[PDB]
Amino acid sequence: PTMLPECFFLGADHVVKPLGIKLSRNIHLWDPENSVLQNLKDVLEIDFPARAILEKSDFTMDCGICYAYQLDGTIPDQVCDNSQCGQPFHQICLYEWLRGLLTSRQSFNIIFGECPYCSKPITLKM
Amino acid sequence: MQRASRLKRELHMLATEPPPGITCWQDKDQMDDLRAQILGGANTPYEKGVFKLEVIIPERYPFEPPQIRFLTPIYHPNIDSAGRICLDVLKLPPKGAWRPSLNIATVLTSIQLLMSEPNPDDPLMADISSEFKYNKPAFLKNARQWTEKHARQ
Amino acid sequence: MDQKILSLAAEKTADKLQEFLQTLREGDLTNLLQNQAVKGKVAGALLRAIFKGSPCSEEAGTLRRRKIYTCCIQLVESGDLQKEIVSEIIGLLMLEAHHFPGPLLVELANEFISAVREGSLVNGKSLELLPIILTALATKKENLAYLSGEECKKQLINTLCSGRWDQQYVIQLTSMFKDVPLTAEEVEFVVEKALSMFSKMNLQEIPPLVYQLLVLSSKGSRKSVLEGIIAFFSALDKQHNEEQSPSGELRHVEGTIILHIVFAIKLDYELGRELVKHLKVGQQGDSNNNLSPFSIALLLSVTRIQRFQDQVLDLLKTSVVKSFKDLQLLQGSKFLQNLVPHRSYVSTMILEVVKNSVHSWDHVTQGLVELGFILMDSYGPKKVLPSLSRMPNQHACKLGANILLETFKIHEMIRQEILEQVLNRVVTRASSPISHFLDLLSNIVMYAPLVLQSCSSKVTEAFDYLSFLPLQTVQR
Amino acid sequence: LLQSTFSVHYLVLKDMCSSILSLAQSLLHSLDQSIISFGSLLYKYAFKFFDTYCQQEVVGALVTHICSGNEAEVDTALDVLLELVVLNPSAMMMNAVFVKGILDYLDNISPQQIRKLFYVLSTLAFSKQNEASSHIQDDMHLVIRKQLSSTVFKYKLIGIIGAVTMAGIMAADEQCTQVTSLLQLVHSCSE
Ligand SMILES: [Zn+2]
Ligand SMILES: [Zn+2]
Repeated sequence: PTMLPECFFLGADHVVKPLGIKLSRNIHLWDPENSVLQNLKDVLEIDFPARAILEKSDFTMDCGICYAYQLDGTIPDQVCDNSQCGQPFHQICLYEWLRGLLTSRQSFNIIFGECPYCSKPITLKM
Repeated sequence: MQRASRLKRELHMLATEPPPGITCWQDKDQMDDLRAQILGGANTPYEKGVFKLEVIIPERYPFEPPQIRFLTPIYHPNIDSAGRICLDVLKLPPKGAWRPSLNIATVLTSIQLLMSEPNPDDPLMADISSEFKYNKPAFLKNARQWTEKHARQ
Repeated sequence: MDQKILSLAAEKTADKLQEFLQTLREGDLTNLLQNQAVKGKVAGALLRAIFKGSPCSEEAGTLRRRKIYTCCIQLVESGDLQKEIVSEIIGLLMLEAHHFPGPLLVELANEFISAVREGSLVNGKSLELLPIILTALATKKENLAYLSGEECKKQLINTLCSGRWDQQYVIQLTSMFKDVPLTAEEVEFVVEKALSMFSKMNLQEIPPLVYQLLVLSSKGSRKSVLEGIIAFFSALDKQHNEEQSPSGELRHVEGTIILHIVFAIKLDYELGRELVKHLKVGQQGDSNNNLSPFSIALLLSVTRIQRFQDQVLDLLKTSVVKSFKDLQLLQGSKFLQNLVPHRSYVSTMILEVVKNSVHSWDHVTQGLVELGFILMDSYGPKKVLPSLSRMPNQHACKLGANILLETFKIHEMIRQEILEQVLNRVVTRASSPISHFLDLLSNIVMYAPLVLQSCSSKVTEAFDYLSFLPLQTVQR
Repeated sequence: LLQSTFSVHYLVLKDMCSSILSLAQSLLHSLDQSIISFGSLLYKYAFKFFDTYCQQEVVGALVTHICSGNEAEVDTALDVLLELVVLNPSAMMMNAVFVKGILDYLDNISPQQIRKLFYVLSTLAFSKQNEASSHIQDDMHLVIRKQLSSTVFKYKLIGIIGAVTMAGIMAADEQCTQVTSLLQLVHSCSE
């Protein structure tokens, strides 16, 4: 368990880039004599939030398509690569939207096209 | 089910903080359908008119715009005799402007702004549009008499 | 007043309708305005009735037809009617526009020119009439004097295209000339004006303009259209680089220009040859300043055409050797450094493509890879298993690696296709020197090994050949 | 052989989709109707059994075949299009867009081919649920109008055939107004 796990990030394309970079540069400082948290904190050079529940209780952290948290297991995961929107979505809902648009074109497991709220390029990898 | 989560918040939002001059409830006659009432804007001939609209949510809402028609009749350039509304937000793009970013309340706010600022560029009633464009007083009289005849009690 | 015209049209022609046409004379305008106010099908009925009642054998009717043409042309745009009656009006006018002499249609086209220059054409749906008029002038073998009707069409279109176009109605003008039987010079003038226009437009109004230009280009003018779109986008990139000394806008534009040039090259196996001929650097020995960050993007999207794959890749390869010969000669030599302005080198441009690649260029990356493994495979070392056989191979190869590392940072789906191909050239050969490839592989993995735990099986299935490999290979 | 190949072992082959299609172009370009029927079957099972990207690549390939074209190829491609729309219109519907852009290259196609081509587009257009995408409907009315609006008998026929064929398709009360107006325009043009 103390050995490194299979690890990856959801979030904003502009937010997640540096985390991947920092993980790659620090992963050699992974050590199975510490704890999981005690290694992640000093690898990723950050602390965690302990349940930011009270402040952002009803901030609208939902799909912004169906407006739900918890769509049949699904969590808002896919976001906008934009400072002004940052709007989370679901896989299912954002596919069903983007599949329709005349703007959208599909590569192998990728769909390009416009964020519903701000109309900026957003990418979905199934 | 995306329909369900959307209708849930919006119905609660439209019960507690609807746009001023706008009400919308789950209709008692048609409990799948919704009843909207848009109150006559001041500084327009539609003043002292509450117009009933029927709001049917299509099954693929929010990918599909709501279905909105005036049940209480209105004399308007961009609203026909049957209550049908010419507005881009009520159509799917590329022609229309619908997206799930918007809601029942934003489009009813757009309809409230349309009653205040009729579009002579997109007329359903071309007679009424020519009258609005060239003969403001005749249009204002007819629209105000129309308010008085059907939207009064 | 309308029902009598229906009843005079019911039985017979040129007896009652002509005789009613010499009664009023004053106001067909008000008639058609109240007609569109009441019902459009009644207006269609009257239009059929008037146009049969005013034949073009007689000369009184032609001028009623002219005045109803000016009326319906202005009302179809300025008068906001319903869509169906608009289409029926324009279908009708389009239809009866054959039966004429030359000069009446010439003055109708002069009305169009004089409207479209200054007159804010409120919608622009009347321009659907425009081609049919020019069609009649192409076929009117009644000789004019000012000449043939087609020469009047030449004069009118030259006056139209040389004259100013409004920003919002260059799209409509171009999609319309899609149908006119144009020669070379004509279609050259259409696209000359349309290219002139790009700069005084929103960027988001370039893609569809380029689309209609190219489906039009199939008549005469391909070199011109492409040289134009290359020119314009190259200048944008230079502006953006000097201002950095709108990114995600410019890139999302260039990346849908390229799709549009690609569809056309599938539909036209010649568009490509003119492109290539325009862009081949190795014309004799000479580096061209046609080549650019967009100019190359395009080619690397072309590499996915089976027919061009080869020819394009081999160009780039040969251009890149050429790059390095030029730069080496300069750097060894101050005499040339005094004279020549430091031009960007193909190496640097490709790497800038590679930075720009990130967004939406799924179509470009599959060409990059083909390219880089061609650089390494061709110019890997051999004579030990000097400047000339070494450095522009070293720099070729070492371009290769830089590309494919840089790509492997950002295109997370062509991992296991770099990786698996590296290893594919690693394992079996062990006879050709592969030093460069393991050097690559070291940098690749080192950078993010966590990114090979997304493609891991491809290594562990290459460990099964470790028994058969020479010792330095294995240890290294 | 090809039938049982792609019906049982799709799960192998799903990977190696790309290659199949760089094959399928090579089958149609030759003569020998049995070769060209084999190329058809590649395209058919390719859109039938793979994913959307492949499905999208299928239609795109068919588009190239029609448009760039010579007679055999064209004919084959249209036959396949008809099969694909009757099989899965819904999948085909989102690739309707390249199908519309065919109309920009009607210069190459013979009138028989034209009947099937407008047939395809209209059969796609008048799905009851994708009146939402009446886009193609309006654009096809446009090109009909322009062809009818011609001295040249060669264009007149195209418009005529397209128009009449559309009318038959929409004919399984506003629809009746369209068809009547349509056919009345044809009569006037033809008179
Ligand atoms: Zn956004
Ligand atoms: Zn959702």
